[PDB]
Amino acid sequence: EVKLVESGGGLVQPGGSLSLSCAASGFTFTDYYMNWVRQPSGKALEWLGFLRNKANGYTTEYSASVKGRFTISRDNSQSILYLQMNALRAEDSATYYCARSRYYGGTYRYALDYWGQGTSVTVS
Amino acid sequence: GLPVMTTPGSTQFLTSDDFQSPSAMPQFDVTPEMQIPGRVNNLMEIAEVDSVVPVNNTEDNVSSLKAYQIPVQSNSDNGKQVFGFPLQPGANNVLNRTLLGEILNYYTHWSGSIKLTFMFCGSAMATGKFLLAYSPPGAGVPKNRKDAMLGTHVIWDVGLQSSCVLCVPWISQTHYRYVVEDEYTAAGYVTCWYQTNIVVPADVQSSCDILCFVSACNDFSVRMLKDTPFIRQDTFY
Amino acid sequence: ARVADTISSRPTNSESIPALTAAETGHTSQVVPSDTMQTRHVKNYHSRSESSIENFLCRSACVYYATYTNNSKKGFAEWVINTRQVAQLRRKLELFTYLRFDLELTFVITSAQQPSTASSVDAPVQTHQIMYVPPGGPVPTKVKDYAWQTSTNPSVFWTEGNAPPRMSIPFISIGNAYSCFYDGWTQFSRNGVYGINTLNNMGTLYMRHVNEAGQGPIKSTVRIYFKPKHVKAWVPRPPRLCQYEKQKNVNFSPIGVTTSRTDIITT
Amino acid sequence: NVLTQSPPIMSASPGEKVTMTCRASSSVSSSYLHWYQQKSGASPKLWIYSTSNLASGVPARFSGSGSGTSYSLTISSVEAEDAATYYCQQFSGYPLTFGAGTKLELK
Amino acid sequence: AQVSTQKTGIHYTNINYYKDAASNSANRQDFTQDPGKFTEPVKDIMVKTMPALN
Amino acid sequence: SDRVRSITLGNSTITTQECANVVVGYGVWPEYLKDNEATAEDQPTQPDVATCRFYTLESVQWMKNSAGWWWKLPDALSQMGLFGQNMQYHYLGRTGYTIHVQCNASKFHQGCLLVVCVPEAEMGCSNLNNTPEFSELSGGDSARMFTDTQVGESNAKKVQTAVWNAGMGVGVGNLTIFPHQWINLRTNNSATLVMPYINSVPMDNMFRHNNLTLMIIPFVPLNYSEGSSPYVPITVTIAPMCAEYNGLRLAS
Repeated sequence: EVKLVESGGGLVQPGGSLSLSCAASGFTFTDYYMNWVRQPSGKALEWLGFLRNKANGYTTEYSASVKGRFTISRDNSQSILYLQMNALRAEDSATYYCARSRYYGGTYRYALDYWGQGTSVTVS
Repeated sequence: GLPVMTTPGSTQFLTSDDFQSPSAMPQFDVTPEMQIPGRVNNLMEIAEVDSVVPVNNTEDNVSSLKAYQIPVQSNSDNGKQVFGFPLQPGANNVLNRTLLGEILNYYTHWSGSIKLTFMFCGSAMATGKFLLAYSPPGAGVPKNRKDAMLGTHVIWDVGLQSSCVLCVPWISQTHYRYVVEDEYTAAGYVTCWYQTNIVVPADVQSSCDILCFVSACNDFSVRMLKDTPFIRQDTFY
Repeated sequence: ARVADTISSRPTNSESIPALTAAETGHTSQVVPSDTMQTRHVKNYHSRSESSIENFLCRSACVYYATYTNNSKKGFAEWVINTRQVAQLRRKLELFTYLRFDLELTFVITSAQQPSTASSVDAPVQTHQIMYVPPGGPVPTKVKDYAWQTSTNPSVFWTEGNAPPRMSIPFISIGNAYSCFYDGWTQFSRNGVYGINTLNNMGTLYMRHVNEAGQGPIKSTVRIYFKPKHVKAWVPRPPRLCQYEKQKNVNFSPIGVTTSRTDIITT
Repeated sequence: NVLTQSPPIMSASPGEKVTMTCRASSSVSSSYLHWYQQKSGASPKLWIYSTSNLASGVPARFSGSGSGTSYSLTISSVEAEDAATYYCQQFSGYPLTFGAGTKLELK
Repeated sequence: AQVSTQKTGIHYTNINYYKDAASNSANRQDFTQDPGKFTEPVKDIMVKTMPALN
Repeated sequence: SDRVRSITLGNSTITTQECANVVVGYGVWPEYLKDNEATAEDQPTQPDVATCRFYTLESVQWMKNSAGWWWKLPDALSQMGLFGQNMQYHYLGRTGYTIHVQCNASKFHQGCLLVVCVPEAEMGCSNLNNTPEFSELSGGDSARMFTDTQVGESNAKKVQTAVWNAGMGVGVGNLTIFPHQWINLRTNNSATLVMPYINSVPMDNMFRHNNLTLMIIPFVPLNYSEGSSPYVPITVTIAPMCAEYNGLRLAS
């Protein structure tokens, strides 16, 4: 079974830094694409970026608005995912999810099947 | 003072002529030639090599490497169909973008026979037999093994020799056929059926895959060069 | 150059297998249809004349067209010579890696009257000048300056109403072949420029009016046509699938292999 | 690229035939369209992937279709458990975008 | 003044006038075929009626 | 039998018990430079035993859903023995290669590779206006990997590595026109190619120009039942043939 929990959220001043962590359990961590999707208060979803598996070389693919300020990485030892936040603004206050993805045919469709419980990050 | 008379056709610019013309650089000394390997003397040296055919489009595999693999499982009944596509090597979307079809889309007529090479890229212990039919038109597409065995076929067994060559002969009323789509000069259908099943030992993955190549035989010829429809342009670069 | 005729066959039952081969060796089979079935002895009279190289490439095609205005400042056109600004000639030349050909350059010059304001506008016949500058020489920068005196540069003059002008240019290159692709940089430190544009230096092409500013502006337009002769080709290449995007390189956006059908069995 | 969902707020009595649309600006492929479901104050969930395939755990009443730039999701009968918000996702180029959202109201 | 064969299903005459070789017309009559350097690029020659992997 | 070869070169020897035939170039064996095509004004240096031997590159792991690899040949050997020392001290140089890709598995695995050797492979950048840098095109004796998803346009200087377009814009199925062999794990275990010198200039620099590119693309992906050994590697072994250099200068 698939289980993703996350922690690290809280109130952080504008201009500051923050580190979120998404923990994975119940599946092999080196074979699945891992996404980062945020959502503001009662608004539409927004995708931030993902990180490929070991078969493609662990490269990252950010969005257009978050490149240069955010950074996705994973640890080599155990199943744990990171998200490094830098230079926060006022509109970065949202709810942050951590989704998984998989191959459906032999190909890779771009859906996100298993989702995290949702951690909250607010600024002031 | 020789009397001449200019015929019609004077002072026109035909884009496919052959005339002499005065040189702009008199007594130029060109760079001497060198034996670079792999000289193409004719465009029909290109269309006799193999090219993997994307037989497995299905709208989800076209943006992947999944389009070239034909899936083969171990069934529970017999006589199932593996694939099937009509044989129009300039208009059908299966043979449209291979190296054979990308030369036929520069020409207009074609004539000759077409080989079809298959390769069982499965396990080392899996065994089975396949039927590779070909039905000339006039009827529909064959629906069963009993209807497809009537045409031109070849029964292929997998062993040490992995590959097999079905050679589609040239059966037509005209000396040529159109590259573009036409009801009047249709060429037929190519199908493939399970002869027996695919048996495997224990601890072997069941689903094996099959590649499929295409080429032309040594009596292929084209005619009436035209422009290609696979390119598009709106402004300069 | 005829093609091979099909010999007759008979029913066989023997140990010789022409169909069963191995295509792992990178060797396509030479199987003739008189080996897997019963055929009749037919004579082929077809020919491969139109599928030769010289009958495939020696056809005229436009590469560029520029406009220039008579009664104006900066009215004169220019063009660096390269075959990568169209989409139907560039795709044909990228079937081979190395080429070697002559040319027959042909210009088609039109004209169109601009909205003048004076009355009783009567113009005489116009005269055009196409100047070719080899790579390195001095370039003119104004319509009237004295660099247009073509002391050594070959240039043709043409009045309207006659046959279109035409000149022929031999194989002007340093190496032994026009390299259509160049995988490598231009400097030994491997910085900056990457790709084909380090070999492209074939000269420019300047166009201008000859007449003065009489009574009404005229905006002309010249189209240029290539025609390769005596062509040789080496190292064939798969044809381009995705659309072109730039002139100086091969940048592209990823697209599917073919268009799609609905299932694997639907004809 | 941007998706437009319409109408945003929809009411539904039990037993009626209900459909919602998801219109794209530019043409997308049929294999890269998905449909999500998010209830009140919980994490989202995959419902339809590649515009016609039912996911795991979804009942057989849901059925989506469409091609090109117009797509639709049709439920046969409305129940009390499927009153939530539905988003559609596309991908033609980066980034992946989501729709505005269609809120389904029980009646 | 060369005399050639004029491709058909009879002769003609072609004379060069200019002093270069890049002023001649297109050749269009060189028919040479050698597909063996693309179809059979192997070292050990394999006969058609034999098995390939002996 | 037609299943055993034994290639000897210099002081190294490659033997195989289960292999296909040997595909030799465009029908021509690599030879030295004649005096009809020579353009240099001075004597060339032919070491001919210290360079013509089998160098072995770095192994790569064939995972269950891999994409492909490429090597950018003539500077993969830039740090390899005495071939990498004559490349620095000389200005010109011509070679011909002998590529030998080997990969073995049991009789219960399945899969199929395609081993081509393309000349003059221009790659396309991720951003449209830019061009890829040196570090992303070729690694020092290490493979650069393809990707089954496409690379975003937001990256500045990165190689577009979607597999179904092979990085060059062409269809990936049409790559068989170049000299190539298939490593089918049912019947084969290795693939051999002998490539002559393909260039428009009779001698070229070795550090600015990579005139060859060896691509390995898995068509039918590696699949096995549970229980078998999951770690299958791929090793490449290159050997230059008939190498000569020219134009001695300082080290760089």
